[PDB]
Amino acid sequence: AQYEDGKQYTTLEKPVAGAPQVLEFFSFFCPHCYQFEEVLHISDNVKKKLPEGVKMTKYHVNFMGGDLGKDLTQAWAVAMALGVEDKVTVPLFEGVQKTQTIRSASDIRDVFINAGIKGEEYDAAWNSFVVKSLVAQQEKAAADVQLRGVPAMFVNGKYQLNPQGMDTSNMDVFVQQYADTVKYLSEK
Ligand SMILES: COc1cccc(Oc2ccc3c(CC(=O)O)coc3c2)c1
Repeated sequence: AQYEDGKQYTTLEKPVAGAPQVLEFFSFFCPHCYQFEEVLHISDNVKKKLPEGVKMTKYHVNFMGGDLGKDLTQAWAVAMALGVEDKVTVPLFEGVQKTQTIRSASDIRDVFINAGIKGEEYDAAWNSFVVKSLVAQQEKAAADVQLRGVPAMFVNGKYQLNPQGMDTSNMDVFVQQYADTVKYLSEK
C-alpha cells in the first residue's frame, strides 16, 4: 500500500478517547520545530489540505528548556487565550533560538509587548485561571500520548505522523507528503 502503518505514520497502542482531530506539539526550544514553523510552514500547509473549518490544535510542551520551557508553555496558553499566536510565534522562536534574547519570563513578556499586547492585558491573562486551565490542557494532551519528543502530530488520537519515513532532499516535496499524509489519516 502507498500509505502503511509503520511507514508514514504509526498507530498508538492506546488510542486517546476524545482527542483533537489534528493535534500538533512543539517547543520553542526545539530546533526541528523552528524549521517546521519558519522554513517548512508545516501547520499552514496541513491546514490548506484539510476541509475548511476543520479544527487544528497546536500545544507547547514542558520537557525542553527546564524552567523557561514551562514559562513558554504558560505564555503559549496566554497566546491561545488572547488569539495572538500568529503575532508571537516567530519572535518567540527567534528570541529563543536565533538571537537568544529570551532568558527569563520577563523577556517572554517583552515579545508580547513588542507585538502590541498591552501589559495589563498580558499580565491579567498570565495570572488567570483560564490560562491555568489551558496549561493543564496542553499538559494532559501530551501526557495522553506519553509524549517524549517534538515536533509531533497526532490525528484523531489514533495515528502519529512519522516524518523520518519521508525524503528530505527537497523541502517542498517533504511538506506536501506530510500534509497529504495528515489528509489521508484524517479520512481514515
Ligand atoms: C530544514 O528542516 C527540515 C526540512 C525537511 C526535512 C527535515 O527532516 C526532518 C524534520 C523533522 C524531524 C524529526 C522530528 C524529531 O524527532 O525531532 C525527526 O527526524 C526529522 C527529520 C528537516
